[PDB]
Amino acid sequence: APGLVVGLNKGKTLTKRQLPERPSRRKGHLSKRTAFVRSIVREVAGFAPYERRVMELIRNSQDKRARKLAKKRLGTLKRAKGKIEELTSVIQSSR
Amino acid sequence: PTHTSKTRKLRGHVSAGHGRIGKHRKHPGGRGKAGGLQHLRSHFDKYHPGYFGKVGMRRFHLMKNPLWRPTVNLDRLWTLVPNETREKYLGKNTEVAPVINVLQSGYGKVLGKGRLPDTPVIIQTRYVSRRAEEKIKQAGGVVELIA
Amino acid sequence: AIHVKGQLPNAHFHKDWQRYVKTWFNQPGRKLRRRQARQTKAAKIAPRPVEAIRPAVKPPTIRYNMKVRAGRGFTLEELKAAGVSRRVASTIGIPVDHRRRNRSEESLQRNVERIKVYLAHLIVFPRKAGQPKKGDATDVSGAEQTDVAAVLPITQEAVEEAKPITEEAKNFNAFSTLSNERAYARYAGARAAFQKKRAEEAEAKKK
RNA sequence: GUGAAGAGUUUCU
RNA sequence: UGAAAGUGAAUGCAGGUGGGAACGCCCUUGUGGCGUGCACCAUCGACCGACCCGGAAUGGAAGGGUUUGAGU
RNA sequence: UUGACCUCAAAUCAGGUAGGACUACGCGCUGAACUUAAGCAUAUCAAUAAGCGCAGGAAAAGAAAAUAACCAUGAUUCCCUCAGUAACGGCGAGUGAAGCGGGAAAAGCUCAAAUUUGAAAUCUGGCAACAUUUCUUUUGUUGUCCGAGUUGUAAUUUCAAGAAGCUGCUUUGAGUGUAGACGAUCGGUCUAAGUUCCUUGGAACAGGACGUCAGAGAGGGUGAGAACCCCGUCUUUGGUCGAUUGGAUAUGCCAUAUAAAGCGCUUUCGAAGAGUCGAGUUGUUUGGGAAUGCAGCUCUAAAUGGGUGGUAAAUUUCAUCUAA
Ligand SMILES: [Mg+2]
Ligand SMILES: [Mg+2]
Ligand SMILES: [Mg+2]
Ligand SMILES: [Mg+2]
Ligand SMILES: [Mg+2]
Ligand SMILES: [Mg+2]
Ligand SMILES: [Mg+2]
Ligand SMILES: [Mg+2]
Ligand SMILES: [Mg+2]
Ligand SMILES: [Mg+2]
Ligand SMILES: [Mg+2]
Ligand SMILES: [Mg+2]
Repeated sequence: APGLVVGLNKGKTLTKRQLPERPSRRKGHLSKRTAFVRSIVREVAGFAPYERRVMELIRNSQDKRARKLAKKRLGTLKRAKGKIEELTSVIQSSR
Repeated sequence: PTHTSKTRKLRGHVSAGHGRIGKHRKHPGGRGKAGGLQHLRSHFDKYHPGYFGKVGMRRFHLMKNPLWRPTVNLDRLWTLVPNETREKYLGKNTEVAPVINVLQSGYGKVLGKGRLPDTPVIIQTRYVSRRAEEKIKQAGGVVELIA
Repeated sequence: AIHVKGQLPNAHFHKDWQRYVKTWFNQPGRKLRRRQARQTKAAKIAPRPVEAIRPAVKPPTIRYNMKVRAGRGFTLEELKAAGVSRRVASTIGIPVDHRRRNRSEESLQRNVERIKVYLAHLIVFPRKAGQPKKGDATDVSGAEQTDVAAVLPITQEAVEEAKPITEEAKNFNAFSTLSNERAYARYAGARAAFQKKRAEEAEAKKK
């Protein structure tokens, strides 16, 4: 933190301090009640047809095909990788 | 004012200065600056070379504040300080040397044009040119960098 | 057509611009209206100050971060450290900014000092006239409408007029440091990617 | 949408 | 100045040469000689940026160039 | 057979409500061409004219799914600046924003997601009584009964938090008439002064002489240029009315005031909006450039997730915000 305007830790050096918790940044955390509700809903509702197709490709060890299908179904690759991991946990949960 | 205008002088002169042959028609070579590549080329190529075409990179969403860096030369450095400070240090021998914070005078870089008197001074700046720093050090002063 | 000396013309007057010409013949009228509104408001809220006290904050970007200006309102931490509840702050003319935070002790201490000076100059009238309560004042007789800027101005940061030149400063190389620091930031990524190749591809040497 | 045969974990007539 | 990342203006009396306003001095009555030389123009350099060089991980310091810039 | 519930009808049922007009300004939809490009199709004119829907005294916008990249800022709107700039463009003609900075004004909040469950604590309507009034024209209160409502009306909370428990703290809303004044104002006036003389003239309001007032010599009227003839102009109080706890000892008193908030240690917690976001594609639009906004269709989410960070992609960090 040299106190210059160039380099890695540039800028004026002041006395740093801990910013307080902003509860809005808690968003995205999984509450235990919400997890319970989602497990019940997953029991009542089944799996979407594309989810079954992806799980089948996962069960046949066609890992690239599952990734291509999940990305094609959901849009982005990032959502696909999260979905494939979630469906992989489901598959192993049944085993 | 209208009383001194050339229009007043042309009353009674039939063509109002615009000729009997060629006249003052509506736009006879087109509107605005249209035609720089075709019938206005001899003007554009003579008085505005470089007008047509592209040069260089685009930069999307330019924001000029991070680029802000007005400059001051060495020959103006002592003018940034009050008259009382100049009288106290300039030309004298003192244990302390004056501090010239160029940023609070509205400058981001100190450049090297000109010369300095032979008194020590501390120059606080975000940036400094190499030759500016050498001349400050020869005068016995120093550059201290700030943010 | 173009044949005269000077800049090639640029005038943006190809729409029906005369339809939307805005004149300023009401400029002195607006100025009088606004002054009269201020006078009307001042007499209505008296003896409260016409302007609420504001925090001092540093403007963003390198162009203005050397300056100081009024901000919107005091942070929750600043009000906490000055002993003012956020629900009470508004009732006595102290604005609350829930969005701004204190990333440094300097911002916090500067504004906590502004609040403390405000509270020390503040005369809170009792809710029921003639029955003073906690946090109120018992000398309300000399209460008048005063400017907050007269008591708590926004002050710019001062300077060191002069100081000794140390041997450390004399050995400092400002230009070389600026060049080196810029180069170090520039090639940090290549250095990091190199370090991966320095310690990972060598792992096969073990086996 | 719901059912039956056929084709070299599947969807085609 | 460069497309840009960037870098950023004194060898010297802030240079030399020629013409030159104004002023001063010598003649000796000429359209004179001598000394400073403003403005301006032409011209030889220096300095900053770009570019082209050799050139002893990162920086480009000294050395250069027929060049180049709406520069000093 | 009846009754309950659900769904669906009918009535000149009891009580309401909408339409039409005004369109300067305001919020949307739809949508040209003339024109400029010296022709012309993209472009421009123009997200304009015409067409259609919908408001108010303003409207819209608005308390960040915002900036930034700083020592950081902090709802919205408007002005100056940014800036004829970044950018778009048969890169032609042309077009063209934003963050910071200064200023005007400033104000902050409400829900849905929670078990009140030792008590639907909530609401509308009818009827009756009692008050109230810009007002017999207005606006409520209580009681009672019936409806609504558990397929959820109230109460604590809305992420800035917060709730439940551990432990320690102080205590507040309404009528009468004074003075100070203040909105419509007034029996509306204390508010000043030449209509003397001479000449001209039909007429003096003209010229002359002699005076006057002036906080009034603005303007208008009157038989011609009138401060003093008339209305006014200028200056300055006293009769009402109503808002009249708005301020004061707001006194003098109503009797609001017995149970609700503030911080304070410790915990375990902390529900947070879906055919939506996002992706593709088509059309349109924008300064927005391998999509700025909008819309159709296809696919269609998640939980430290999700959005943004102005060059498409994969990965890893960081910052910032918290949509539907
Ligand atoms: Mg003619
Ligand atoms: Mg001809
Ligand atoms: Mg044409
Ligand atoms: Mg034509
Ligand atoms: Mg034609
Ligand atoms: Mg129209
Ligand atoms: Mg109306
Ligand atoms: Mg509104
Ligand atoms: Mg919020
Ligand atoms: Mg346009
Ligand atoms: Mg939300
Ligand atoms: Mg359209």
